[PDB]
Amino acid sequence: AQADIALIGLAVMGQNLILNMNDHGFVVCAFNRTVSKVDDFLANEAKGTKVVGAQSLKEMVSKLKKPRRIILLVKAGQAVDDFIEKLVPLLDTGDIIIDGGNSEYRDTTRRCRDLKAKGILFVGSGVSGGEEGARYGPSLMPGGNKEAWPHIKTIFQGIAAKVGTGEPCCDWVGDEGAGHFVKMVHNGIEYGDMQLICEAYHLMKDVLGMAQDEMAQAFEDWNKTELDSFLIEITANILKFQDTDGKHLLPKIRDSAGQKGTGKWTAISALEYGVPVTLIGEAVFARCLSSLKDERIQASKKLKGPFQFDGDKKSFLEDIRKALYASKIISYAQGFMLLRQAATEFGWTLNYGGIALMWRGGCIIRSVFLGKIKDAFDRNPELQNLLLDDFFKSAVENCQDSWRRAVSTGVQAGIPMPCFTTALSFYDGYRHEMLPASLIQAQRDYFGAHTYELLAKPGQFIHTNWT
Repeated sequence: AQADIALIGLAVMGQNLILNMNDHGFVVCAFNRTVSKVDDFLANEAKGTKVVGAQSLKEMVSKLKKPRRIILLVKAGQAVDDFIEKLVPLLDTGDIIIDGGNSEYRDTTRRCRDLKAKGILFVGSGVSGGEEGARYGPSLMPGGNKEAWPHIKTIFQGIAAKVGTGEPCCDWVGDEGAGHFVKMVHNGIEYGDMQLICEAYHLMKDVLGMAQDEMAQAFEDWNKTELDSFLIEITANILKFQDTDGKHLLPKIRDSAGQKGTGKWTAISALEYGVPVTLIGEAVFARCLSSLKDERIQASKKLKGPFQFDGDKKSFLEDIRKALYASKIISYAQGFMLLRQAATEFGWTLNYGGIALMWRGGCIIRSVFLGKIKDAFDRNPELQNLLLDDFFKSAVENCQDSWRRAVSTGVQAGIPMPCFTTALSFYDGYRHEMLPASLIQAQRDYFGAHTYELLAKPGQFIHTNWT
């Protein structure tokens, strides 16, 4: 037994993770169901390294130091269960299987429980960063059976992306499917951040009449303060990019972002668990709307909008920045509410601060803002809503006049802002002690005798004879 860890699945992600582990001084045993791929890898991408191969699962297992650690990086679904089924008879009590694929969190929960009962420790880990990230520094989001954590922490944190202060973008997320649940929410959050940037762009372009390079410079400027983030960095770069003919490329690109994307699962989860994750929902629906390109061409010939901007451009541009920032705060508050609800549903203990850190590093959504979320949970690990943290409370308070102006102006101009508006609507709802939902309760009691509760006596159900 000379190998520190094994990885099954030699597509590019797996190869790159193996090479990353190798760089960090670990001896990795590579395996693939089509075994010829092992030799190919050893002869090529892994030539000259400490990587060793195996020609069967039994051989692979035999090469591993106990407790044995085996990473699965294969196609999500049946391929994962099939490898688990083949591995179990070969392993000893206390050995560890880590699924790093894009698996559905309920499958991860099932596997964790079933393997625990058989004496096998199971980890389901989110992996973010794509192929480059895998190779040099992914974000890793491990959850499952925490008995495994002390045995995988050194390798996982070693290979993970680090932030500038040195902390690894990898820590124990929580129980069972929590790691994969967190990856799912991350995917939805990404949709939100992208849509928010798009709305800011649309306001710059169509309310302020800004030039492409001017908008690039605005995003570059924005990237120097609170909004500092990878998505804003690349947006600036995209905006100034010129095609071979000297014309800007972005205006030539088809505005259809797809109807079937994975972000939908975050919004579906929110609806399943009854959490008001409104911004990610609008971001998903905005991609769907964009996909109706021919329908929008037709509608644009038949349906009319309202306007001419008269004001200080620099000021309104700043209003857009602050609207974006406040809306982003609401989106993440909502995402963390969903995490909190899953914790409640399944009895999971979630590393909220660590999750914020894990979403930096290799993740597309990486930002300084995420460090502020970590700070909030470090200040109060019992924090119940991001909006209650003094930093975020202050930020929203300082942004809200600008936010309202940006939204009011966009509305008068006919610019669609499904995410800015849902975020503001949510903020205004969340902060109200009294909402008109009592009218819904009265309506249902009126038409169906479904009963309502009095404010003074919650939990007691009353029917009134309204007629």
